[PDB]
Amino acid sequence: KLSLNRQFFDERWSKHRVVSCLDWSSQYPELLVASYNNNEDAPHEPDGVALVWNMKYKKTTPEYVFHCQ
Amino acid sequence: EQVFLMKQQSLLAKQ
Amino acid sequence: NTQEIFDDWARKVQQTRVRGRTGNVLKLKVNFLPEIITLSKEVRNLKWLGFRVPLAIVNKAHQANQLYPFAISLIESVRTYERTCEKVEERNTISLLVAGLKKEVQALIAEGIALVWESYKLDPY
Amino acid sequence: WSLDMLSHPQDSMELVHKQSKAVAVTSMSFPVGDVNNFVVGSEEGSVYTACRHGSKAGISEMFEGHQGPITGIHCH
Repeated sequence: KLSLNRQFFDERWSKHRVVSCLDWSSQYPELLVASYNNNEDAPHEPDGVALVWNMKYKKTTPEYVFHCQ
Repeated sequence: EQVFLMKQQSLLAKQ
Repeated sequence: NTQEIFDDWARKVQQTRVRGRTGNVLKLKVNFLPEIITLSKEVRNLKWLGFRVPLAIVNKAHQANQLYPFAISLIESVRTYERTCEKVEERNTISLLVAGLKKEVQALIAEGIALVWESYKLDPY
Repeated sequence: WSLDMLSHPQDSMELVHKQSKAVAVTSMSFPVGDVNNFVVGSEEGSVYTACRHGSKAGISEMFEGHQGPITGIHCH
C-alpha cells in the first residue's frame, strides 16, 4: 500500500521555484523545510526561497517563508 | 541626501 | 561523444567595472566576467574524462583562483545594494534620516570601485 | 558553523584528496549517531569518507560503484 498524503503546492512562494534539498523536522513534529533553487520569475526578487510547511497541521501554504538575496 | 544619483556621479567616470 | 563541445571549451577561452543601464541606475559592477562557474565546470570536465585542455586555459583558471571569492562577495554587495536602494527609492522621507550615513557609505563604495586589476588593495576595498 | 553565530565558522575544513583541486561536492550526507564520518559526494560520484575532529578530520578514502554525481544518501 502507498498511503499518499497531501502535496504542499502553494505558488505564493513556490512559483516556478525548483526545490533544492529537503530536510525533515529534526526538531519539530513533521514540520519539514524545503530549500529552493534559483528561480528568475523576477530579477531583483529572491532566487530561492526556503519554505517550511506543516504535515501535522494539514495545510498547503508555506508555514514559514524565508527569502534571502 | 540623494538616494542613488550619488552613485550615478561616482560611476560615470570613476573606474 | 560530444568532443566538439570540448573543443568549444578551448574556443570559449580563446574568445571593479562600470556600465550604463536603462532606468538611469548606474549599478556597481565587477571588473571580472561570469566565468568562474565555467572554470569550475572545466575542473569537473578534467576529473570527468581527462581532457587535454590547454595549459593557458588552466593557468587562466589559476589566475582567477586567487580573486574569485572576492568577486562573488562583490556581486553579493552589488545585488544587496540594489535590494536596498530600491527600498530607499520607494519613499521620500528616508533621506532626512539617512543622508549623512548615505554619504559616508557611498564614499567608501566609490573607494571600493577604485580597484582595477590590483590584488594588493583589492581585498580591503 | 555555530547555530546562533554565523559570522565565523567554528570548524571549517577542506574537502580535498591528494589532488590540490577543490573537490566540488554534490549531495553529501552525515552518518547516524554523529560519528562525524560524513560521506561527501564529489563532483562525479567518488564516495568520500571523512571525519571532523582529530587527525582523521577531512578526506579519508574514496570508493565508487558509479560515475555520475551522487544524488541521495542517508543512514538509519
